[PDB]
Amino acid sequence: NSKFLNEDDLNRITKHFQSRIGKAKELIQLRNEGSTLHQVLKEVLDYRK
Amino acid sequence: RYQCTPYTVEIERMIVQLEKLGDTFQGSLERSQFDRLFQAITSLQNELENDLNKSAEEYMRIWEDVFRYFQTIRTSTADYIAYINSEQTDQRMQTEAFLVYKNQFTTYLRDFIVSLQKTSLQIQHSLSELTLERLQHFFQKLIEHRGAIPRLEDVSSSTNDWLTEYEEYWFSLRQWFLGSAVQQSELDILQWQTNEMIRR
Amino acid sequence: MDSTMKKIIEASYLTADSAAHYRTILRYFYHQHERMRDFIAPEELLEHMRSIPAFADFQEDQLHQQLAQLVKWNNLIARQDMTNAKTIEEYKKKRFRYQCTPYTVEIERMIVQLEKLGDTFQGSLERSQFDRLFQAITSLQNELEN
Amino acid sequence: MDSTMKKIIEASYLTADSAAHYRTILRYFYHQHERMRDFIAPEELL
Amino acid sequence: QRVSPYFVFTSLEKELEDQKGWLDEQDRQLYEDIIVNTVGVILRNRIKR
Amino acid sequence: IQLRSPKLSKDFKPTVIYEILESALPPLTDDELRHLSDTIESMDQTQQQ
Repeated sequence: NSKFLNEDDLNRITKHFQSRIGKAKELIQLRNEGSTLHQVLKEVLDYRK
Repeated sequence: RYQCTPYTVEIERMIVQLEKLGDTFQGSLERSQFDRLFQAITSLQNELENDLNKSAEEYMRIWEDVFRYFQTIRTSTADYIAYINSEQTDQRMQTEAFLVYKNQFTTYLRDFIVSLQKTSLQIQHSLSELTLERLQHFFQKLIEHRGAIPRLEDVSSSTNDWLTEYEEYWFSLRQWFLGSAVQQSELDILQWQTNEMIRR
Repeated sequence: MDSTMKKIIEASYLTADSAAHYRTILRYFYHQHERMRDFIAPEELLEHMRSIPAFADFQEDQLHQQLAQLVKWNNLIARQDMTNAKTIEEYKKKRFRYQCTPYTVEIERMIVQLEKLGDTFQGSLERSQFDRLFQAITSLQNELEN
Repeated sequence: MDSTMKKIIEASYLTADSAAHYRTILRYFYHQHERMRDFIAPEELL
Repeated sequence: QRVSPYFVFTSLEKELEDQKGWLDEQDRQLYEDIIVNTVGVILRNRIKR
Repeated sequence: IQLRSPKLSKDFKPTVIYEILESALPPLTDDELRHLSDTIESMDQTQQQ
């Protein structure tokens, strides 16, 4: 709950996003197919999965 | 024997404010704007929990603090957004002024936007929690203290005018931070403009 | 050179013979700045000046003369549009889009404060000044015991 | 009324040819205001 | 243009000196974090809905 | 269209339904990813240059 949120939790969420962006770049390197970063992002962040 | 009019006093005060500055955009940031504002809103929420038992002046003081901080933040964001969207930033950018703008822009971004974003979540959450109906008895207490101030000013308007003015100001704050189901919050507009200028 | 004694020509608008036009224009600029708006169209200024009855007959050549004078008076900014041409004339005409210098922003900010006021001493007062200073000071004291 | 129609005399101070003597004059007046002094003699000002 | 190696070396020295001043990794991280943070809030809104 | 497609009449166990539902959820419109991806691609391109 936002009510239950605090600066530490905000930092943790940001850290999670940072890890995901690093994972996105690594995926770019592994997928030498040359697909744009937009595609790799749209896959890593698609929450329905 | 001579003295200066308040006209002169205020004029010279603002003149001094300007004289301080290096030409371009040498203003400063007191990063804790949003923390202090949020604290005032937290006081307001605690007042609503108190169930209308406290005295009028407490409500009035919290109101004034909230709106002082909101006014200050609106001034800050106006300065910021004008600095960002300046035609200098846009197409005079070709020169080294891009990098100077970059330095000042990144300073402002870091401090202002980091604090802003960190606060804005709990902010918008509380603002959603700050419904009109709950704020109406709070406005009645504010009326109590406003009558406690028998002003000669145009505040001579009726009590219900004071209620409506409080209410409209509250919508102003709600739109600037929380926004509305009909439109994105002005904070979100600032956010989008900042993002686009970063991309550019 | 100490800047405390030179002629502040930024204020020249306040007593130019067209000070009505200049002041209304700069007030409009301040309001647009308040409206989070940018890249202002001088033609829109002609429109809104004419919408005001005082300048229904507003001459746009005089408008642009005034705009150039204000910019020359370190009160406004502008730059030619690079992309947005629809009529060939627009592509020709280097149509500039404008802003107000921070000089002007602050100047009108102070002016507004005075506009609020009846003559004598209409300033207000929030009595809790002292207790708030005291509260911050008490915070300081509590820090020194930490 | 909105004052923009009328051109303000306080500017005459800031943009007169003697705007130097002026600026200094009411700058000193402001400083005395900060000192909370009263009824300054024109001769002391001189 | 066809220029002697001295000119090219000097030009690359000056250019690399200028180009190196444009950016810094810290600002990269800051910009990325602030945009990713707004994107994270957007994702939060989508999850809530 | 999926509702109408005849795989319903034919296939009878749940894991088809899970894929269908997961496909029903609305994804990330290209704009939201577009800002982040454009900025990150430009920044990494600058680094590579």
